[PDB]
Amino acid sequence: QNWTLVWQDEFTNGISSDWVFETGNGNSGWGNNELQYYRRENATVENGNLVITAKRESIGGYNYTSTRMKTQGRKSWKYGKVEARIAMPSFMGSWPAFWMLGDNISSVGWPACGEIDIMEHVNTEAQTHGTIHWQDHNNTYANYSGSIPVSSVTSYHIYTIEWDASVIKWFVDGNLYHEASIANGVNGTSEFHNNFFILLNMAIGGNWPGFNIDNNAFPARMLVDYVRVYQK
Ligand SMILES: [Ca+2]
Repeated sequence: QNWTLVWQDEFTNGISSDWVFETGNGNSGWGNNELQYYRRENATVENGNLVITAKRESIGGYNYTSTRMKTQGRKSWKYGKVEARIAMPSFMGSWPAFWMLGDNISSVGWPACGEIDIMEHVNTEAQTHGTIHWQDHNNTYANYSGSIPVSSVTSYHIYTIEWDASVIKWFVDGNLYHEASIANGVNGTSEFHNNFFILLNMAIGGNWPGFNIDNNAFPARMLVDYVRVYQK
């Protein structure tokens, strides 16, 4: 239980150069029929917090803008404690996330690369979700998910995973709510023993949240106080 801090973005004055930004709606709405067009302009730093603002704005044929940012190509880790202190909006159509993808997405694709969603929230739910996605030993898409009640997602909460060669554990405010064994690649989990990079985004619409958007919730702000990675 002795952790050493190996990386952080505290967003004290700006966004570090460890982050790369996506642009646009991607392929079929980032694969989930999302409605937003991602931009760099939707990411700012105010008063020591990263602010991802989703807006009702027309660009590229789309009606919403937001930010999707990642450490891919800059920083990645194999095992560790990954955490962020986040305050997010709660409205119909909202889809904020703090998550990780395997560095090998560029060669094996998704979902074989593996995905660890440290925090996902949709719509106005009074809970948050922690999930892994992968391609198992039978060549089939697999997922394993858990949730925890959070009454005020609009307040800051700490979203964390502890990940080692045996397991991934999910916590909110230090409360354990989900766990997945990756020991010996059980259930075809071999790709979780590789380097993963971090992503932050707020999507608007999509298969999971649905297409009922509260247009009176714009502009909407997702606040990240910090992102920290510790390792043994
Ligand atoms: Ca900060």
